[PDB]
Amino acid sequence: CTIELKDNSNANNPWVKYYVGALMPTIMFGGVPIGSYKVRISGQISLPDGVTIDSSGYYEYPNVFEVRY
Amino acid sequence: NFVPPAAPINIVFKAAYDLRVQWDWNRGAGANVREFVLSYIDSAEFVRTGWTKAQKINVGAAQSATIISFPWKVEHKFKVSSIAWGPDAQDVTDSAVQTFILNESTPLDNSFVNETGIEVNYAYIKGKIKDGSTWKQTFLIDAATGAINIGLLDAEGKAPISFDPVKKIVNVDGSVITKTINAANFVMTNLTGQDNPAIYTQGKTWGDTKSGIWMGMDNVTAKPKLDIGNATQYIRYDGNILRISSEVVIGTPNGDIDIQTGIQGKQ
Amino acid sequence: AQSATIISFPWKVEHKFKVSSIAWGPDAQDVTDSAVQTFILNESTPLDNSFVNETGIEVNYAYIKGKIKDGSTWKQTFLIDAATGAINIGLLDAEGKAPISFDPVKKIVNVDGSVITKTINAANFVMTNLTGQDNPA
Repeated sequence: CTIELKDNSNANNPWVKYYVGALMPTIMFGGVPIGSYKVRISGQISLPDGVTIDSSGYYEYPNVFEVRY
Repeated sequence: NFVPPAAPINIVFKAAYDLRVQWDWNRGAGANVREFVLSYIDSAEFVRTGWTKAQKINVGAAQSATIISFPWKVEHKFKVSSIAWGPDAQDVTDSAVQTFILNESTPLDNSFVNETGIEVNYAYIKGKIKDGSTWKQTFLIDAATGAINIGLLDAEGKAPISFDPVKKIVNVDGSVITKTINAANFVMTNLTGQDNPAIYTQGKTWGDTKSGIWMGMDNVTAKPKLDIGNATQYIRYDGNILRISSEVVIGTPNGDIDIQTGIQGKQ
Repeated sequence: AQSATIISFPWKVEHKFKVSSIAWGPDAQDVTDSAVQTFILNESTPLDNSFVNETGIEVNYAYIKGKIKDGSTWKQTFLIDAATGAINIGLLDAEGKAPISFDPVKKIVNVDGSVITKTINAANFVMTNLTGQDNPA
């Protein structure tokens, strides 16, 4: 699964991917700026054909939080 | 293949008695400069011998140099040599020799005299540079505390190098180059907001084809990292998984052999 | 330094002197003291004006420089540039080289020896090869 982020303080910001890896019960990542963010998570599963990959509808956490500084 | 530092491109002169010499330095894809030395000798002495027993003035990598009470109507020669941290063979590169003599025909430029400024005070010792109508502090030495700030102040007032005997700390922003260091605690710190503390050989990165060592905290993934070895033979560790490419041996032969009695076999 | 100077020492007054020897190590033996030797300033004490010539301090708007007479010539040992606060310390050997210097413009402090500190907090313990013939470790 891949995880994106977007700074919610501004009215409109582009969603940015920050973590790419296997889905886990707990995910740890860093190296992100200070602004408050909204988080959407999507999963991608590879079809038997290498080229084709089935993604998921982005699920977004309703809560919005500041990065712990 | 070590590229020696490039010598100063050009030399100019300003006079007042006092003589000022400043050399422009430009460099690209070469050794970085760490110190500048100027050697001045009399032309007749230069003919007698080459830069031998020639008085020299050293500066802490400062372009401009000042000579006070230069001889009047006497020929002289100068050279400016850049200094780097490479081996002694190509450590230093010297610029082209430029002759010069104090002459009544040389225009007198006393502006440099006013453009600087120093003061000795019971409170402290302070150096200033005249910038327009104001003066900017260069270095300070307080009497009450042995604090010595070195360098022109930042717009926000952050001094480049700072000291504090009160806290017994030496505070330097930037880099420190030493032949060796002795200490009791190499406590790496995430000084900047997004820094990545680590110890490594210069020009080495984790998961790279270089032949260095890397050890530190990867703030991007928030996991410790490690790598010892070249591209093929290496000991690479990530918080999730450890990989050891090279052949591994555990224990030693006869590790648990009886000391009092040996072993043997027969048929 | 192997020598010291006392300015305006009282005359006709006895004094006692001890020279310490501080070294890194256990606090119990951190210091060692020289033998106690007293002194008096009096006409019976010969005057030696030789030591005045060797030392030299130069103070100017341009910079502050300390100089030592070797072979009837001033030799620069440390210079404090008034402009930009460029500072270099130590006698010059062979081609002019200062063992210790500080460069505010490049934010680099160069030392040609060892630095000793109880603790060091650095975000990059980069392990360089300066001389090129010594494998760093």
